[PDB]
Amino acid sequence: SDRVAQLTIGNSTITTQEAANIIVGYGEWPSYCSDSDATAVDKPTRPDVSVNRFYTLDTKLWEKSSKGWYWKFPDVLTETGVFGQNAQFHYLYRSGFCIHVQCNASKFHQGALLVAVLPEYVIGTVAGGTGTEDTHPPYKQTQPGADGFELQHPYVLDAGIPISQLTVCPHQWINLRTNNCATIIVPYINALPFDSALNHCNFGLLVVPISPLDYDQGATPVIPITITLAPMCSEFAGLRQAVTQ
Amino acid sequence: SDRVAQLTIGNSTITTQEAANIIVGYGEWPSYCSDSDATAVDKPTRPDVSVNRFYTLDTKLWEKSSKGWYWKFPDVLTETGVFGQNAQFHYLYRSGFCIHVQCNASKFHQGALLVAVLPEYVIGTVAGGTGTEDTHPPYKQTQPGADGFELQHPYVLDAGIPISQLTVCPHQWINLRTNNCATIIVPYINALPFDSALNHCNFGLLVVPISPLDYDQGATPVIPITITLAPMCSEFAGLRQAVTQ
Amino acid sequence: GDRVADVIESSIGDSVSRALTHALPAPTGQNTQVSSHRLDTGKVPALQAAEIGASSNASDESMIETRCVLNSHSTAETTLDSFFSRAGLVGEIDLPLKGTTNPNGYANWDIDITGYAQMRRKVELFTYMRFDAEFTFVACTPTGEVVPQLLQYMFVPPGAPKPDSRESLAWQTATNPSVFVKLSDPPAQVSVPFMSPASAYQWFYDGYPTFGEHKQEKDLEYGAMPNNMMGTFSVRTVGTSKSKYPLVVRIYMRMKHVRAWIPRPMRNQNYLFKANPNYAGNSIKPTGASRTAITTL
Amino acid sequence: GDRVADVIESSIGDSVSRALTHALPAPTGQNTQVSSHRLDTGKVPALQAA
Amino acid sequence: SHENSNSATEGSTINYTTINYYKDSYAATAGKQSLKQDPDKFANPVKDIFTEMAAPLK
Amino acid sequence: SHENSNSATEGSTINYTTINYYKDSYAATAGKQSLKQDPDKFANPVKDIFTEMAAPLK
Ligand SMILES: Nc1ncnc2c1ncn2[C@@H]1O[C@H](COP(=O)(O)O)[C@@H](O)[C@H]1O
Ligand SMILES: Nc1ncnc2c1ncn2[C@@H]1O[C@H](COP(=O)(O)O)[C@@H](O)[C@H]1O
Ligand SMILES: CCCCCCCCCCCCC/C=C\[C@H](O)[C@H](N)CO
Ligand SMILES: [K+]
Ligand code: NA
Ligand code: NA
Repeated sequence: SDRVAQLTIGNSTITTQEAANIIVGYGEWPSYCSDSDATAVDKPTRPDVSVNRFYTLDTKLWEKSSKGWYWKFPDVLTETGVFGQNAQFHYLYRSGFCIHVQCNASKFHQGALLVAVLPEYVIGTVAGGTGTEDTHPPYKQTQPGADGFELQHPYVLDAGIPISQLTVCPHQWINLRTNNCATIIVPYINALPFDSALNHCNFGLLVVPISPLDYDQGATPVIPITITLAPMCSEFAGLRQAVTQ
Repeated sequence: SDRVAQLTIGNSTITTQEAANIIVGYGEWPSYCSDSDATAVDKPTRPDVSVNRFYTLDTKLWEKSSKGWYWKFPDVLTETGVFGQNAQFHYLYRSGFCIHVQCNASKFHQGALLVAVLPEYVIGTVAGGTGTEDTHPPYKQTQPGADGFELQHPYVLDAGIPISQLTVCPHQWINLRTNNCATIIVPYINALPFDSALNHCNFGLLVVPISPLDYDQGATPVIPITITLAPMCSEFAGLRQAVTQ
Repeated sequence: GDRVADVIESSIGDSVSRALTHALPAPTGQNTQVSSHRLDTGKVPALQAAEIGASSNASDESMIETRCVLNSHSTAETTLDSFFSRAGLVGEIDLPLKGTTNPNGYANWDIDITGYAQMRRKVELFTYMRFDAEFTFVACTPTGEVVPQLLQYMFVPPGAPKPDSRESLAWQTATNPSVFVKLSDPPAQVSVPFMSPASAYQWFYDGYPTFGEHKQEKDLEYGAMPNNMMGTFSVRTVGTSKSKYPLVVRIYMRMKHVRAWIPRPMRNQNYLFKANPNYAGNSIKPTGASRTAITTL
Repeated sequence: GDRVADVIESSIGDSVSRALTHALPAPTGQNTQVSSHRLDTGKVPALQAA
Repeated sequence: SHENSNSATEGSTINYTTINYYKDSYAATAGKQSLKQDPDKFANPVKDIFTEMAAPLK
Repeated sequence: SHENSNSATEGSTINYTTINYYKDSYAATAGKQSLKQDPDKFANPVKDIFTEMAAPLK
């Protein structure tokens, strides 16, 4: 009655029988932009059901040696479905998200993933190793698209900050003996009312194993982690031709 | 609180800790025959507790290759206890039944049995294979008694009808990962108020594996299926000497 | 008088059939209500437990975001009378001149409608059926020709003398009902009431009609329900001399005022014999079409 | 004007950010209340689900 | 009219609307049946009914 | 009478007056239609209507 759940939005429904409640980031639900916070004058388009629905984008395999991965929002969706089209045809975009990370095993497997949302997740580089070279991460590392990207140094989140404190951000854990999914609702976070879905990623989603995956020889060894997410309260403005970047 | 149950009738009690609710056939409970539906004029005998009780009649072994079995009612009981005696001494009989099929395994076994009740289950023969010979099933196949009988062609219920549609009849499933029994209550079904317990079987009970039994070498391989049933609201009339057929 | 408590408090004799369900009027298909997103724990419409024996209770509204739809689609054509009150062929009777079968100018047909698959498959969807019927008799020569010939049809209930010739005394028909009609006239048509000694006809009877040992030789009687045996339909050319023409009488039955109980799986193997569910064991076919793989259309 | 039901009943456009928490005044550290032994079934404060 | 109650449906919980010209009611037309239905009898014949929102087995 | 509303015209803004002897209304005669007309729908479907006396383009 807290372990069981159904998430229905658009023409999509998700079920889980081993949930751990739901986190609503910073304690607030997604909402549309008010007439006082807004600044752009054109009437926005709010496609509703055609874009606020669940999209299943990627599956990673959790191995005994995995380091962890991250995805950037709204980047993961800019090329998918009606949402993508809207993000490409409009200069301005804004929306919240319902993120549902899935991972099931058996009562004989073990391990724990930390699933967190970090706003303005700026990636850093190792500065040539010695720290004398002012290098920058390439586009494919900053905006990895649906495939996501693997962390090189999880302990410092590839940005010189401690993953040990990442729990100060909206998060849940997928501890195999307890649950098989994490659900996080995120409101629109930014210092502007609307922004470009292409040039700016509002937050990053991190899925990192903190207690390594383990099991005895003979138990199913392929343990996938699937990422499903749904935009919420999507709004677009500043219409022109489609642009991919 | 729906998974747990106790059935007490007569001097007999059944318990289960892995139930799946109870089915009441065609939505109605067994009842005695009304003075307006009745036609025979003699005062009936309603033995009550001595005959409306649970009788455990048979145990079959579920094997990875089992085809399924059937029993005929009231035939399965005509030679057992005080019920049998009454059925033999009287021309007329009528009653409902509470059927409880039992089958437990382990959280590591798997398989699913379809347990259904089919009124007027007339058995057909394969017509000499070619379909040119008008053969008929022998008494031992139409009224198999307590031992029941194994289906030759489960797909067509040995009667030229699809088992895929048998769920249009009162039924439950025993899906090992979920429950260990099926309970079905059946009212008296017939186009007459009373009938012969010997010449006419009102319905048949079918127990058929649809998802085959399976388990790894080393797990208990003997998985019995036991049949327990109780007449309900039994009434008899037209008394004379005992007759077995 | 009753004095011991268990007798006073007993339910022995309760004649009222306690019913868990009841009928509601449903002249049209159900409507669709507006629905929105639900992001909840505890509520889980999509998850079911088929083991219970009931069908899923999940509806469109709870699985996707729906609009409002006012459904005025009628449910009238799926009533029992709509489905069954359509005349279909249930019997053919031949009256040839030079023949092996009926060269004597009369014929007796035991009333059994299970000789034709279309009609049979439909009524066998139910176990018990109660109804009235309209019988129509279409007569002509084998080429479909109409000739100036007079016929007599007689209903012979069980126990009445079956005619044994075109000149049988039984054709006096002082009590049985007979119809006299010409082939040149439109098809004869009559109404028949529900005649069984039982409350309903039953297409399936799992039992024997009599007591005794049920030895191999009296196994052809398994499944025989006298309550369904309404008698014989006899027809003759009305004359003392042989008719000049060969005839065929086709019998159509249209049920009306129908009630049915206990639905069952529908026949999926060819029928072979009247009132008997035998099927060809060597030619057991799937219920429907098949394909090469489960991952391909 | 709006006439089809899904439009009338929709929440498209709600500008009010529904908030699950609110601020309370807290000028000092919280106090401690007297407590005693508890020997109970059902009540289990110590057990959590991180 | 003033006929006999011969119809196979006399005493039915649904009323029909028919035409007839004979003294026997079974001679009447099929007419129009009443549109009531009870799916539950076959589709949901459980003793303790469960909701749509609940988990069927608890 | 007491028949079914089967007619192809059930729900028409013009009422008909027909004869029938069957339970299905589509079996009825054609009857008499109602004499309404709306020429403007085809002959004058302009947004801003102009008078007979005026110069159509001003
Ligand atoms: N099984 C059904 N089939 C068709 N229409 C139905 C059915 N059940 C209910 N309705 C219709 O829906 C209305 C009842 O809705 P409710 O009160 O939620 O059961 C009635 O006015 C019926 O016309
Ligand atoms: N997080 C907190 N930090 C410091 N003081 C608090 C906090 N929460 C509540 N209090 C104090 O405790 C009182 C409320 O106790 P209570 O009604 O049980 O929440 C107030 O008068 C506050 O001064
Ligand atoms: C003047 C001629 C009138 C013709 C009379 C026709 C009477 C027919 C009564 C309808 C009987 C319904 C069918 C009953 C049983 C089945 O055909 C089979 N016996 C099933 O075994
Ligand atoms: K409706
Ligand atoms: Na449910
Ligand atoms: Na706690």
